[PDB]
Amino acid sequence: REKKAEYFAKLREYLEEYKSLFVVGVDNVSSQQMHEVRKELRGRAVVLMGKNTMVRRAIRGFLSDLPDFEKLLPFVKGNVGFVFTNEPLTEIKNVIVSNRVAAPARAGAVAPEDIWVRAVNTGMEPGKTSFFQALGVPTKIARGTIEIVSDVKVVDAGNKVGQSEASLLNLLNISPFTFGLTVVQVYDN
Amino acid sequence: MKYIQTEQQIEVPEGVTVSIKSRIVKVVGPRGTLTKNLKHIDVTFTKVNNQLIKVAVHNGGRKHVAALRTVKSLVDNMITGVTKGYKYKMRYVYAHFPINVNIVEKDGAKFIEVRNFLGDKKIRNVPVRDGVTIEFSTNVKDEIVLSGNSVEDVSQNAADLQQICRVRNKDIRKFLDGIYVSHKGFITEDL
Amino acid sequence: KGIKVTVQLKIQNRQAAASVVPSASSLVITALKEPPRDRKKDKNVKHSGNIQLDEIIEIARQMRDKSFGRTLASVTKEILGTAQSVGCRVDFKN
Amino acid sequence: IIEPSLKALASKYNCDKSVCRKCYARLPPRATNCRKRKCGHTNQLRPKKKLK
RNA sequence: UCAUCUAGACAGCCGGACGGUGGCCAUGGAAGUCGGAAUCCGCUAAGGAGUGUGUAACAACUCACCGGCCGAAUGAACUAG
Ligand SMILES: [Zn+2]
Repeated sequence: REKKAEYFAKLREYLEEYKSLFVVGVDNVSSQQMHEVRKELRGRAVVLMGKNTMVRRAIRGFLSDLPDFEKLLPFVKGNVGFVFTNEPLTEIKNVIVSNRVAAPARAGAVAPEDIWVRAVNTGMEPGKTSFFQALGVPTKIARGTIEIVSDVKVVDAGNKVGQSEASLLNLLNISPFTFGLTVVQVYDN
Repeated sequence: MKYIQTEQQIEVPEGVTVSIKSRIVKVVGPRGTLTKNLKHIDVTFTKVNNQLIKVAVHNGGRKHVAALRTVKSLVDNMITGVTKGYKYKMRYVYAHFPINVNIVEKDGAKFIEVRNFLGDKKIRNVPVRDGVTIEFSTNVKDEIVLSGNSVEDVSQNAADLQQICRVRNKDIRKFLDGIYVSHKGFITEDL
Repeated sequence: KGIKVTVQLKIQNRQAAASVVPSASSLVITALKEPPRDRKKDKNVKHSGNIQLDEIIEIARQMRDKSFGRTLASVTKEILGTAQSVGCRVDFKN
Repeated sequence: IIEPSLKALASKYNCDKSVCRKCYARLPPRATNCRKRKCGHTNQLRPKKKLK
């Protein structure tokens, strides 16, 4: 026993006094969205959707790691992760204020509503946006006063995204789709 | 090399039962009956005691022993189907041209019509075979469900439909409107 | 706050557009230390120090890039304060 | 109104396989060896959401 | 030929972004190399200046010895019929 102590006989043994519970599942989301918000108070969060080393655990049986884990006891198949966090949830709405410049999401996912935001002039040259033959964007300009000739809806929810349609369209510095709740349980003993 | 004797266990519950002729197999259970012909490789079956049928073969190569587990999969899957039922949920998706699907009986045939698929205007027909039924899924938008006892018939029908709803001469990754499976399960749950 | 920035990904709203910090992963240190930080941080960056500010570092010892873990006085003197960006009172060693 | 006599033979052949997203390159199902001309066609394969 | 197994690993899901990542071009603006050099440390289960990288960087995401039941041969590179 040389390296295993640094995980079992070190971290868990020095923090075998936790009674919090934050069970989350990354089914299909931008991983860093949940990761940075689990962090920010960095150094107290690490995903550990584990593996099957419980035969060895029972061989060395003297853990008593989480007695509050008796709820999904017939779920020995892709179990949730033994992650240790004891953070508060009354911090984001008072301590941190006026961020407003975070990074957008993957840029490409499906939006909830069909919205066309009005574009303001900036004084730049046209870029590499000569790929729109399929559906396109019929528009007309007349010194700022823009006029759309026909509307197009591209896709609904429940379908994967294209490849080269996220270059110079969303130039407002807005995250297109984070806006959701993904969590299995949030308890304290 | 030359595995002189290799076998595989297969279980059967008490409610159902099976009768094996020289080469034909016939399962019977609460949901119904089923039959199948095994004139393909000729491997032996041996009863033990009302619950355990051992499939067995003697002296063969890997090509000759692979058929053993293949027929094990065939028989245990089909008895699972006749004792538990199978179902396939497929979904519709459309970009701008919504689909129009319907079921139409004529001369005891029961075909299915598809319309407004990318703007076509003469019938896209497809037939259905026995032992399987379909109901348009209530309280949910743009789905269909096949349900039956066997698996080869229903899977072939679903594949036939999802292959018929194909398009050419358009962009190869922008157009993704058609029909495709989504869920594969049983008519019952955990039984 | 701070001109330094680490990777991030959070939500957005209100049609925002500003040139400020995007809430990096190490702003709790700035919150617990003194307010001023944007100033005297042009080019001079200190890779030295030996200061212990808040006595709730047992939790940061775990996986906040754990400095020492076992030896309480082998690498703590080299990592703590060196990883800190509180003050630039004297510049004598990098 | 169009007729199947024209629609079928217009859309009969074999446009159907997986799709790529990154570097504008999907690869077919079969596998002999590496991607280059001496070899060709890697061993990637996966189902698709909708046939294109 | 070479490495692991009854001191029981494979095929049934995950992520790793502390300082450098705010590194240089006639003192009102250049946040991980458009026009050119370089990829290590204290850290030592997490803990990278990256194969690709939104206005002609300021707002950059995916992935790496680690971790939940059962129970036995599997993995890699070559040789010729
Ligand atoms: Zn190749």
